[PDB]
Amino acid sequence: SMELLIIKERRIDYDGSAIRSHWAYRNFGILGDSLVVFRGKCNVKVEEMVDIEDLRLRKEIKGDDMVHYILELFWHPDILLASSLQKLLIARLVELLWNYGIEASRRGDDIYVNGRKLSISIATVSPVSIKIHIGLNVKTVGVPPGVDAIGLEELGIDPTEFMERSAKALVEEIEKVRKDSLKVRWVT
Amino acid sequence: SMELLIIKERRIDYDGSAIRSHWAYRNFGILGDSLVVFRGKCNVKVEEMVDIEDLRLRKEIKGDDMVHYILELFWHPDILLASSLQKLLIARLVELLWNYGIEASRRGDDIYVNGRKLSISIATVSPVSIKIHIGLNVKTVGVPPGVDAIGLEELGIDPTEFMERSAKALVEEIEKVRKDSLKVRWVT
Amino acid sequence: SMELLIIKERRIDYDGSAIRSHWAYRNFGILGDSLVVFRGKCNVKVEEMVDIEDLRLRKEIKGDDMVHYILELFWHPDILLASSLQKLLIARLVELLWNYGIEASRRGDDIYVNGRKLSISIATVSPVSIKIHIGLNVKTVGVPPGVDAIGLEELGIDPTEFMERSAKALVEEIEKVRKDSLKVRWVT
Amino acid sequence: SMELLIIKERRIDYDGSAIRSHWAYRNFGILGDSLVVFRGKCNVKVEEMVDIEDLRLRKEIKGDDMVHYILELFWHPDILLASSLQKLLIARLVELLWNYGIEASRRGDDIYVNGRKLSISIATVSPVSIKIHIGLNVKTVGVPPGVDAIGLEELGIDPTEFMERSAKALVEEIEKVRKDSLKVRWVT
Amino acid sequence: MNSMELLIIKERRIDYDGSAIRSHWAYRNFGILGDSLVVFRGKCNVKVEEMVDIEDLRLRKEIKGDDMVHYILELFWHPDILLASSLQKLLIARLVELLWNYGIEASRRGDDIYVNGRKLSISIATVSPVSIKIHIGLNVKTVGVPPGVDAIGLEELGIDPTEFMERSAKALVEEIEKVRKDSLKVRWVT
Amino acid sequence: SMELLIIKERRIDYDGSAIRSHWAYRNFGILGDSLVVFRGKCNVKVEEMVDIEDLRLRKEIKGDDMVHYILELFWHPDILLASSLQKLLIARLVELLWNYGIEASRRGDDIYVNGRKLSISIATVSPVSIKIHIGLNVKTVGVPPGVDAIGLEELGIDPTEFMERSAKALVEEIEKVRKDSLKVRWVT
Repeated sequence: SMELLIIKERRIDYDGSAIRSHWAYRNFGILGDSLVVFRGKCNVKVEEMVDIEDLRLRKEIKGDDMVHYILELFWHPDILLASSLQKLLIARLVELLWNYGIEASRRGDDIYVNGRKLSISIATVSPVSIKIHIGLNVKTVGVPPGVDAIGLEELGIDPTEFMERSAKALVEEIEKVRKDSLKVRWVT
Repeated sequence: SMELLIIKERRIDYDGSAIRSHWAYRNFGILGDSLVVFRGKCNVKVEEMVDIEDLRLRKEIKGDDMVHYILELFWHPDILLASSLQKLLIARLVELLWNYGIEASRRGDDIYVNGRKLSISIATVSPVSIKIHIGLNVKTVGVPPGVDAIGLEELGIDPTEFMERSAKALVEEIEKVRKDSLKVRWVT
Repeated sequence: SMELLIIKERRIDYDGSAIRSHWAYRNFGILGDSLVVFRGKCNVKVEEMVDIEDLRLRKEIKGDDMVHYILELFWHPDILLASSLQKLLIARLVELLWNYGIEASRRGDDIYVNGRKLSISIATVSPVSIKIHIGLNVKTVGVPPGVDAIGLEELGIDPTEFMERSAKALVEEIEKVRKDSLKVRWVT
Repeated sequence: SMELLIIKERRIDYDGSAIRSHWAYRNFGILGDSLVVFRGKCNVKVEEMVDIEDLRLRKEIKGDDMVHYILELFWHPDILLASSLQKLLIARLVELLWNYGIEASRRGDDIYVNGRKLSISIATVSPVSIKIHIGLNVKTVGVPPGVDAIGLEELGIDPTEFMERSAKALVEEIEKVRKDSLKVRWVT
Repeated sequence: MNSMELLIIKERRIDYDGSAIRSHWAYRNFGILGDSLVVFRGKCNVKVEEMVDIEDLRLRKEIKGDDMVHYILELFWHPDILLASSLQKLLIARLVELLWNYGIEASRRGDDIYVNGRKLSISIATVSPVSIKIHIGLNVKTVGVPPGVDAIGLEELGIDPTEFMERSAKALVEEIEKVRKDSLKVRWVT
Repeated sequence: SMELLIIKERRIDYDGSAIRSHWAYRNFGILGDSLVVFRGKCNVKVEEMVDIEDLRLRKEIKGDDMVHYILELFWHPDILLASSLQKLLIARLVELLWNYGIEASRRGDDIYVNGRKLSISIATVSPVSIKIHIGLNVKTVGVPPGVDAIGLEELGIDPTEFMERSAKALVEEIEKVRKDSLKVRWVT
């Protein structure tokens, strides 16, 4: 259906390199649609930056302890599809945070808690797939000053436990999207 | 941008045909991507039912008073995009219900409040567009026995005022989905 | 992956209407990609004829005992993809027949043995999916005047056993098509 | 109609670069859908390998005398289409081999004889086209040990003459795929 | 890349009631497979159930004429409405350029051809689940045309229907083939 | 709608890199469909020539003073759409020149005035958009010997005023293309 790989023992960093096509397959032998969830540092390299806006105003994307979500879908490489899914997934996370008594807020693809930004994300396409990245702060250390952040520990949430519950939630989200797309007749 | 039309004074019943392509243009001359919001009865004619499951199970889809959202997007007619978009929109309505002091939750594409179903929705495509319907009960009368439904009236929400506030939230969501798809470069 | 349903307990006739979108989901509740193999009569109503040339030559498509394969794939509805896939499937059946000691040959999408035609097939699309039909003559009773047919019975092949073995071959063919499509990088 | 260029006498080596877009037009001015068939060495450069599986087990793809087929189709750049069309072509070559009295069988995209692999192949897409490469061993020298190989010479087949007959059969295959795709009406 | 099909019906007249806009029309009726352009002459009386322009339906317009040159184009390309619309206006533009070689000061307003403020044509572009379908119609006479908009025909311009049909058909086929050839000789860009 | 940016203040040279995707957005902050018209020199680097026939003929694309039109549309990346649109725009310019009392003619995508070439143009796609460039000669100085060339100056057309009028006509043409595509029903 969809491959879920949660790297639970070691750690892996994110330099924006994992956004490329076939990243999950080339590095994990995971074939087709897949969600790879890991935890590590965050120092996106300029040459791997997808947001053309972050570049024009050379913004810096940093973090030390962040939870990473790498999604690759071999669907029609439509930028509108990538954008829609990304915000649907962020919205699922925002709702999930409420199970922990946390009042999250969504501003497009960004998640906010008590006015502070908890996440980062990007959605785009390759010539053969949809790639999406979601990042949730665990600790606010290493994050570039300007806007202020917040993380999972300060919110009283165990990361490894959140990775299990949230990865499951996102997979369910995507599978429901696929199933619903197959039970409806086209209309004139 | 996107066209928005909220019908506040007249009532319009939904028998399922509003789901057809070019409905907004044929009926009101609204050209291109549009969202039409109105209120009226709901009794979907078997010949107009989109969910094939619902036909298989001979199910009824009726309500005496419901707020309706008919969306047409002239994007690539992909069923997966239609499906994604549909749930992101429902998710936005749920987040909007929190601003009203309501603990609503989402179960795929259905809206729930205290174990009772508040909505109905369907998403599909025509040969030239994406079409989405979202129905929200105002009253509980006329709604088919099976699930326990709840309406906006019992939740103490003025339909007219909600239609305005939710319509603006849904249009804002779609336009952001669009702008975001335009600010990212493709990846290898 | 894909669902396979071989109707073994009873006969089902083909009037061409099984070529329509969501046929398998509507009649058997099978969601998504699917192959439904069954046995019955064949009498295509001019109403349901897909080959435009046949409608021109006012030809008849009938047979009293035929093995039917109805394939539906919810992939991009591309007529070229439907046509390529159809002929690959026909080619697989021709190779399979040699495993039974039969010398079959292919002429595009038609199978021949002893210069006689054994099959009929059609590949088209709906607004939401690819649809393919393959019919193999079990007996040559009820077949039209014009050209010689030959059926499995005459070839000494058991329909039941062949339905089982060919259905698995086709499903495996389609699965490999899908797997290979996911292990290759795009090129410049 | 499609373009065919057979390079019999001059030898062209294959290092994997011929798989890129516009290769045929760019080098020989052959515009549009085309099949170029030549002979030469094979030594695929790891930076030019399309199959990611091989990059994983970092295999080697080489031989000293191989018949090469480079196909480019400016159809919708769909990986599923590239994959299916590929396998239909490999299948047509197998059917051709039977005409030479060869007991050839297919295993996905590979041709075997006596349990030995006679070929290599790959199918992928560029942002503007479909590209397929089929390689047949003429001789087994230079080939890397692991899986046992076999060549056209050992089969007692004249390379040049096979090149002429095989190229023709492949072009005919693609042309029927196209014509069949234009004679069918779409279905509901 | 290679070619396309053309058929000019010179032996008789065929009336356009809008149903020729349907997919596989040329193949169903004339056996012409694939991309094609069919040119004929006859009356124009579009049935409301065959009308494609939704705006014509809303305004309840009559699409009539007693003598018109019809062009029915079908292209089995990606059934994209934007492609259909672009291509349709490129062809009307070519027809405009062509009238100049006949000494006519004609102009273009979208997909409509005008001469001295008077409308000479009608046209529509759309898609079917499997193809692009385009219709172009040029008044031969302005008889039978519903009153309102000032119409002009080929006769009043001193152009021979038959000869124009032949030259314009060739002009449109060449236009399409250059559109195809140009798409094939360009590399994609990052 | 569509963003139009006419650069009147300074000049900008075209080396061919402006044809890249998101050029207008990275350089001017213009998001979405856009037309950027500017004036400058034409010196196209071989590593950025798009017309492969130009590479094969080793042609030079030089000019000292030229009016440049760089169009980017985030529509389906269909090379046939790119091609079609490009020649429709060139046809508009040719029509526009008539209102200047000039006897212009069109040869595919090239504009002619008395057997002399006034323009250069290319149409292609990126993995996410359609990119077109139109170039009109202001002065025939710097253009390589070969085809008798011609410019705006010699036609007595003020570049600045023409840039203003031509730009509005192109934008206008693109909108009608869009609008017309939205008011038509699909056909069976």
